[PDB]
Amino acid sequence: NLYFQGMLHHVEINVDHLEESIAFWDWLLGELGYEDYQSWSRGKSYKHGKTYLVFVQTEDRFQTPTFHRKRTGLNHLAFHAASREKVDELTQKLKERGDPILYEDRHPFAGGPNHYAVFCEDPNRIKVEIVAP
Amino acid sequence: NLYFQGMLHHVEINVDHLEESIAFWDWLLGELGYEDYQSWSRGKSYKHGKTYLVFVQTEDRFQTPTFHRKRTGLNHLAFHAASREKVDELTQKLKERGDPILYEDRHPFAGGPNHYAVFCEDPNRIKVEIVAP
Ligand SMILES: [Zn+2]
Ligand SMILES: [Zn+2]
Repeated sequence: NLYFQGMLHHVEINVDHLEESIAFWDWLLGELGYEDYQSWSRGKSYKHGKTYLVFVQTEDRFQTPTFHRKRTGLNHLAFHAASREKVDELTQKLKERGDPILYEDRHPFAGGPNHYAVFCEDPNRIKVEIVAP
Repeated sequence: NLYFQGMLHHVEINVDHLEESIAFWDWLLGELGYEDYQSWSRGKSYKHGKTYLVFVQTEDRFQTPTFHRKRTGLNHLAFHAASREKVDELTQKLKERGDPILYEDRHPFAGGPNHYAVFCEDPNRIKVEIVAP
């Protein structure tokens, strides 16, 4: 369908330590309703609607220099939540599992007074956001 | 709506030379049906459906080292096309405007015999894919 045209089909990201990354994403994408698509020795993909998220193991010869979200390339990914309650729930989960929570001083309005969201970090230091409608 | 839950809300990417990048994305996102959302001195965002794409100027002190899609972080973004014809059309456009076309030796099946797509590079060397249904 031409209706799908322009929608994002998939997004592929190289990760430093696959195992650790898969632990985080399985959890988050799990909490957000994604299902596993394909898993292999060097990666894993997840499905939601008509868009996939694919994570691959960074090759040895390319693990250095390490990823920095301030540099050219990816800064962050943001996802929709059904409600503020969901954002609150995720925030609490994050704290428990120890995933880094950003801008705690302004949470859940670090993005502005009319922007209700949690900002965190995946194991690669990639910034991740979940925003309430 | 809880129906939106888990969908990607937006994706933010730092770019090396904003002007050049905006030239490419305006064109591509233009060809894919996106509309401009917000433009400022250091960036620009585009809208399609319920998801936005945001491009920001990489800070001076962070332009080095340059982006490499093989390293940890973003490798590529892929988008849906309505048809093979659209993919062919985009390929021809790419060649004309001189944007780099990848895996020309296998095009439009560089991704496999049952994967019809064009792979190219944005001005940052970020890999970009448009895939036929
Ligand atoms: Zn954001
Ligand atoms: Zn792809």
